[PDB]
Amino acid sequence: PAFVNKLWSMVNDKSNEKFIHWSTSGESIVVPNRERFVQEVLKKYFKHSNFASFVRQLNMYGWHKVQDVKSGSMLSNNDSRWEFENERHA
Amino acid sequence: PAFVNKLWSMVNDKSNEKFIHWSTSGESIVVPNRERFVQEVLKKYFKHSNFASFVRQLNMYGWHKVQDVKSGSMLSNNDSRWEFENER
Repeated sequence: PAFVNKLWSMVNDKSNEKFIHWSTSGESIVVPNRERFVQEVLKKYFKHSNFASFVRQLNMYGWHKVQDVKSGSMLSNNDSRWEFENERHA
Repeated sequence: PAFVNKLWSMVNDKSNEKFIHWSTSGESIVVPNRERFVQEVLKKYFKHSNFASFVRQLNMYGWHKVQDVKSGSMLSNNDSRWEFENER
């Protein structure tokens, strides 16, 4: 698939480090800030695509959003931070 | 507002993938088959409603049908395939 070569050309090019990168721990792909990623990287590789479109593709290739961790007494989660894990590597 | 929540609860739920989904290429909402969408998904999320009614609501919230692409020597268009784009 063309998607695949594009995903990797994106994630494994360290120049995109501040917007999407392999997590430090675990085996996952982290997007620290959804909006900034969409603005700065997504369109560079997937012209005229949006976040939901991107995520639907990731899903077709086995990548799924990691279960929310609820923090502190507010049980908060930064909705703009997304982490994706592959079903073949739990 | 009630419409909007139903709209997204429908489009962004993976289980509805065969009947309605974000476009692979582009930033649009695709209904590959109108009739199957109406029978299987629409009449589940929007009881007592219909396609036309749904489209008019989409239109009021900024979503419009994407221009028809005429294909091949027959200048054909699949009338049951609908794709909607937001005016932005």
